[PDB]
Amino acid sequence: MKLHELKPSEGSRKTRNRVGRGIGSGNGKTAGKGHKGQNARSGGGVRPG
Amino acid sequence: TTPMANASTIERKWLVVDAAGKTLGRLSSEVAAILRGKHKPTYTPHVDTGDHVIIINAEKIELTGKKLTDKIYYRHTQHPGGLKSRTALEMRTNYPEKMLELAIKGMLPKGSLGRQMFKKLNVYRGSEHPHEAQKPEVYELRG
Amino acid sequence: NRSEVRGGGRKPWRQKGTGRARQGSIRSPQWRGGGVVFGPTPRSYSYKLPKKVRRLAIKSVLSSKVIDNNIIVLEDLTLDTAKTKEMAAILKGLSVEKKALIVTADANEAVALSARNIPGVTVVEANGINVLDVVNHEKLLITKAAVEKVEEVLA
Amino acid sequence: MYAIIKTGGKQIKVEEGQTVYIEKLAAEAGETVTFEDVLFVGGDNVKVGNPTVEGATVTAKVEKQGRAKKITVFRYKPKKNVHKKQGHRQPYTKVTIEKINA
Amino acid sequence: AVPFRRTSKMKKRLRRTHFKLNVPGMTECPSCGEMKLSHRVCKACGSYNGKDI
Amino acid sequence: MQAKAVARTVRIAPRKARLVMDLIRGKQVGEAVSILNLTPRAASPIIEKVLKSAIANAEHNYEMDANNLVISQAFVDEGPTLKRFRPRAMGRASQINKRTSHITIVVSEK
Amino acid sequence: PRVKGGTVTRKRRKKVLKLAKGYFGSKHTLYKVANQQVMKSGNYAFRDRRQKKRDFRKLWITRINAAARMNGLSYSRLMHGLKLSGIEVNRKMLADLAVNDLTAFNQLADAAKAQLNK
RNA sequence: GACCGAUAGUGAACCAGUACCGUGAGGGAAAGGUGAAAAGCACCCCGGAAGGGGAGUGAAAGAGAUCCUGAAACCGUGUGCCUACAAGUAGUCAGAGCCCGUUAACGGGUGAUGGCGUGCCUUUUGUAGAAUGAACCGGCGAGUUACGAUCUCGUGCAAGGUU
RNA sequence: UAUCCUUGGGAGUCAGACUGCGAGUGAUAAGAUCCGUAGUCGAAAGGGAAACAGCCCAGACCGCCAGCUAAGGUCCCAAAGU
RNA sequence: AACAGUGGUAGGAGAGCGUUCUAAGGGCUGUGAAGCCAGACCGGAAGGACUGGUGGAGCGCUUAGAAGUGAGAAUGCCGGUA
Ligand SMILES: [K+]
Ligand SMILES: [K+]
Ligand SMILES: [K+]
Ligand SMILES: [K+]
Ligand SMILES: [K+]
Ligand SMILES: [K+]
Ligand SMILES: [K+]
Ligand SMILES: [K+]
Ligand SMILES: [K+]
Ligand SMILES: [Mg+2]
Ligand SMILES: [Mg+2]
Ligand SMILES: [Mg+2]
Ligand SMILES: [Mg+2]
Ligand SMILES: [Mg+2]
Ligand SMILES: [Mg+2]
Ligand SMILES: [Mg+2]
Ligand SMILES: [Mg+2]
Ligand SMILES: [Mg+2]
Ligand SMILES: [Mg+2]
Ligand SMILES: [Mg+2]
Ligand SMILES: [Mg+2]
Ligand SMILES: [Mg+2]
Ligand SMILES: [Mg+2]
Ligand SMILES: [Mg+2]
Ligand SMILES: [Mg+2]
Ligand SMILES: [Mg+2]
Ligand SMILES: [Mg+2]
Ligand SMILES: [Mg+2]
Ligand SMILES: [Mg+2]
Ligand SMILES: [Mg+2]
Ligand SMILES: [Mg+2]
Ligand SMILES: [Mg+2]
Ligand SMILES: [Mg+2]
Ligand SMILES: [Mg+2]
Ligand SMILES: [Mg+2]
Ligand SMILES: [Mg+2]
Ligand SMILES: [Mg+2]
Ligand SMILES: [Mg+2]
Ligand SMILES: [Mg+2]
Ligand SMILES: [Mg+2]
Ligand SMILES: [Mg+2]
Ligand SMILES: [Mg+2]
Ligand SMILES: [Mg+2]
Ligand SMILES: [Mg+2]
Ligand SMILES: [Mg+2]
Ligand SMILES: [Mg+2]
Ligand SMILES: [Mg+2]
Ligand SMILES: [Mg+2]
Ligand SMILES: [Mg+2]
Ligand SMILES: [Zn+2]
Repeated sequence: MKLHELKPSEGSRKTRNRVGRGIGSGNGKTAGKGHKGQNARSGGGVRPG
Repeated sequence: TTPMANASTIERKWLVVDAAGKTLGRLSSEVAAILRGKHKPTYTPHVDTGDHVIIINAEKIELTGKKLTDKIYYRHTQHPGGLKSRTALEMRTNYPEKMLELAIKGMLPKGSLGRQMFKKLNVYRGSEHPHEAQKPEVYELRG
Repeated sequence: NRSEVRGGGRKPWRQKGTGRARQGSIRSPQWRGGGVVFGPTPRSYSYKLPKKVRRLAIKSVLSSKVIDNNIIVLEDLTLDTAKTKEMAAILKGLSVEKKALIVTADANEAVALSARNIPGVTVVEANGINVLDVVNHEKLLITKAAVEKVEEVLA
Repeated sequence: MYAIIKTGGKQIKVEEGQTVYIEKLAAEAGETVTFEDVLFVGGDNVKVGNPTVEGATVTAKVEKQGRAKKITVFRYKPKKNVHKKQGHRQPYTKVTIEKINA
Repeated sequence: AVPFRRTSKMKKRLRRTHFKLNVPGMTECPSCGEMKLSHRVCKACGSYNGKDI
Repeated sequence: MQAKAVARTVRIAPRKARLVMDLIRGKQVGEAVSILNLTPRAASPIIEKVLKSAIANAEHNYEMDANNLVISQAFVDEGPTLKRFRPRAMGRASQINKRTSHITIVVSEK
Repeated sequence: PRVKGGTVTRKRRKKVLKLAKGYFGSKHTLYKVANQQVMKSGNYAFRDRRQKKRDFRKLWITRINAAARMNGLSYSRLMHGLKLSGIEVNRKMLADLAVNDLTAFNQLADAAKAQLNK
């Protein structure tokens, strides 16, 4: 192998999803959280169970 | 490729229409079309391709039904309670040229070009007109 | 972050009535000179592959050097005087133009000193061989003693 | 003399020597194309097709295979975060009309 | 009462059509030849109506 | 040939200088000096000195006849603003822009 | 590592402003309003590429109707007669003849009249 | 140092816990860049000066002192096209006329006139909305990291795997 | 005709609206309210109903200065029958 | 090739663009780097070149890696200017 021609195994690495980076991505604005309520808030949602 | 008439290309005839015994609206609709140039195959929407129209015997225009008594020409002076009215009989007797002009103006396009198209209309009460110099042809309404 | 920035204790102005946007601290992140939201924090990037994967990696790159014909096995590498001119002459003698990893069995002082100043020439013991050094240097110059010492561990 | 021919799902009035842009034909620059469907021939000997003029052809030399000036198709819906940008360059064949064979 | 909308550059410029100085009501002094205001003493030479003031 | 003069960062508001400049732009330099002399405005003496400086540059540097000169360009650009504050009622301050002007005249031979 | 805002923002906004050249006042000058107008222009251009096909057909029909009536036919009857005769010359071409070669148009109108008078 | 690079990085790259604010505890800024070298513009000219035009220095002075670069808003000067009968979310499509001539393209600028057309965002059953937000421009400004859990995918080994 | 089921990963939603039809509440009032049922809007641009989320017609990958139709229209504004 | 499909909010899934830094390889640059300004060029989009001007010393490209990675709205913060 060469350091200038490195290649990962196919399906070993994916690009991370970055929310709140514009409408084209499909996670713009509300960042996949929908509208309002406890689940859309920072630190939101109820405890497990 | 579709040709477009322009100020250079356009050539306007002068037409005389006799209003005597003609129904106001039926005459008006045909004249409005001639002023717009709808009868010309060089008709172009954004320029005035139409012909000049002289109307004579405007006082002899006819109205069906009881429209002489019952058709009312309203206008408002933009002052409070400033709605004025004249009957069609009053219009035909005293303001026959305005009556035809009002009918035709309402049938022309609205906007700058429509206002320009109206300038080629010339309406006269009696039989005579002063446009001998323009050499006007008689135009019979198709109807 | 907003906690670690100097000052910023008080509410800049009252909640209501001023006509300004409500603000809680002069060091809130939207403020110039305010705290950073997230951003870098000290952390390690290290992780360990399974030992068998580590062995397969080193054997893979060593076996790759044999395929490419970038393996120069030496009978011995004994520089008498620790002199860079001599090491440079030996590398010219072996047609080693570009980078090279020299691999001795034990810690050879004279070889290590002589090669130290030549760009792109690293010296390691047999135990100090590693994937990145092997892959980064074109030629691999191993002594016979070192090959035996590598084969002791890996095989 | 002129002819009305059908090509590219459209009709074009052509004279001899005229350069015309039409929808992309499967041909190369230099090649001779023939237009079979001639709906009408004008000038002196007027021929009216039904639908086509029987035996009439128009031949033409292919000047260029190109793509037209770019259209940026941009569409959005107010208040719904729906934007859609799409470039378009429509292929054409530029032909010079050689001979109307009425 | 406050501006409901800001005034455009155009409208500001249209308003300033008449906000303009006039050229002084000036004539050549018959004594010294400098320009003076008509019906005023010439500041340069101090003359008015062919008389030193 | 052209001769230029500039008065940079003169303490007069650009709008006020431009009123007077509009009177002299295009004019023959003799006529311009007369207009400025008889225009009762704060900008007049300032603009006069720039005009006379440009005329002197034309004579001395470029060897141009002063009687044949015309104002070919004349304009006021904005200089840097001196920011001040006026105490208003109720303990409020309101900004005062003490504006400056760069005043350019270019004279050329007719 | 820190990524500064850098040049990407200026480059993107400037392209929008160049698309807004010729727009009135602040619409060619300020990014926010230029952006809105370029977006609106997209919606309008898409709509009007469709309306263009309607407007030209409307224009050709008007011209064919005028020429037809010079030959003593309405547009309605002319097109019926052309359809019965199997003439497939489209409205663009018929309107082209109506303006450019009216004698050729009249032959097609005569062909239509022949079918109608059957 | 796969840390920052002057709105960042310390509050503080600079005479900063200063200036300034507060009776006090206390709060707490802004502000980096001439040039390789001062060679920091002798001298002449307008001006009281400021400032400028030459001249000289310099590779460069449109590097001449908050003096590298020098965006945008914003303010001006000049003028190619249009504009004083017009009803305008300002564009878009159609389109003469006039003026140009390119990354040479079924080109560029302008736009008489015609058709169509109630900004953007947020929030809503529904907003051109007479609901909300933004004066404008620029910069900065929001799902991160650690350690656990789980699933998918990948790789090694496999009834073993792993420290 | 090409859906359906199971298991596992990830959601969002829990203010609905009008229209037709079947009911309640109301006064067999409400652009009212509350259910059932179908549609459209929501999340759907295009044509028609002057304008007009919810009606009528119809689902916009993109280009064309081709053609045929839908609702609705064909004296003039305004395309097509005085 | 043929056949079929391609409106879309919340939202799921995929493929990409660009930014800073690092590694390796290979380059550019005082015969003018980045930045900036202009243009009638190119790509399905994000975007990318080319030419000229300014600028006066740095910077691409390829493959992989890592993120302070993309702004038009927060009565956002700071500055400038209306
Ligand atoms: K989600
Ligand atoms: K600070
Ligand atoms: K201008
Ligand atoms: K228009
Ligand atoms: K309110
Ligand atoms: K119902
Ligand atoms: K450059
Ligand atoms: K972030
Ligand atoms: K803001
Ligand atoms: Mg979505
Ligand atoms: Mg948004
Ligand atoms: Mg929200
Ligand atoms: Mg809710
Ligand atoms: Mg929710
Ligand atoms: Mg604190
Ligand atoms: Mg900080
Ligand atoms: Mg007081
Ligand atoms: Mg950095
Ligand atoms: Mg930014
Ligand atoms: Mg159609
Ligand atoms: Mg800086
Ligand atoms: Mg700081
Ligand atoms: Mg004190
Ligand atoms: Mg410079
Ligand atoms: Mg330098
Ligand atoms: Mg500078
Ligand atoms: Mg006028
Ligand atoms: Mg009038
Ligand atoms: Mg409500
Ligand atoms: Mg309003
Ligand atoms: Mg609210
Ligand atoms: Mg507001
Ligand atoms: Mg802003
Ligand atoms: Mg319900
Ligand atoms: Mg209800
Ligand atoms: Mg049921
Ligand atoms: Mg909703
Ligand atoms: Mg649906
Ligand atoms: Mg509709
Ligand atoms: Mg409508
Ligand atoms: Mg809506
Ligand atoms: Mg039909
Ligand atoms: Mg009609
Ligand atoms: Mg879809
Ligand atoms: Mg579809
Ligand atoms: Mg997703
Ligand atoms: Mg950089
Ligand atoms: Mg360049
Ligand atoms: Mg960021
Ligand atoms: Zn005197």
